[PDB]
This record gives sequence, structure tokens and C-alpha cells, in this order.
Amino acid sequence: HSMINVDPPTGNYPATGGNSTHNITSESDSRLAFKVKSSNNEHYRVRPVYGFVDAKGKSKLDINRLPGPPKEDKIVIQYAEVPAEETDPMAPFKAGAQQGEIIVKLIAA
Repeated sequence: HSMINVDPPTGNYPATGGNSTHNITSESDSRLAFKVKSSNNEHYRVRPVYGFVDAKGKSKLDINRLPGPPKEDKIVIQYAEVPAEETDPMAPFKAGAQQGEIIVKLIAA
């Protein structure tokens, strides 16, 4: 199942501004590439957008809440298995190779 987990699986912020760090951890014995789709690229600033997570490893995600209205938004992390050989984290996505997605909720209130 999945093959990636996000810690925490939600980011809860103060409407006027916030922040939270997330741990994307791998469960495959293969390397992964991840793509981050953001719903609100205007109150939220997530980093990186693309990236690798070594096999059975860990990679961080930086979401940054900026002043805005109290509402809920989401981030969808898509992943894909990649040979050690793969340079670009975008290659398996420009390819249509997403193998799964996790939805991180972003509640600003």
C-alpha cells in the first residue's frame, strides 16, 4: 500500500499566517520521484515541487501559509518508482508514470 507516508498527514495553520514541515518517507526498496500539486498557490508556498526519496528513506516538504482567508485547501503528492539512473524528478511525470497519490489537507482557520 501507498509506499509513501507524509508526517503529519495534515497541516493546520492560523488564517493570517503559518508554517509546518513534513516528512515524506519511503517504503519501497526502489527509489521514488515525487510531484507536488497544490490547490492554492496563493496563501500556500510549498517546497520542493519535485524530488527524490531514496529507497526506505526520507525527504522534507516545506508548506508555508501566508496571510489569507480561513479555508481548507489540499496538496496532492504523486509518486513513481525510479531506477538509481534517473536524473530528473520530472521524467516519470512528464511521462505519465504516477503510481499513487497522497492528499495532504491544509486547514487555515
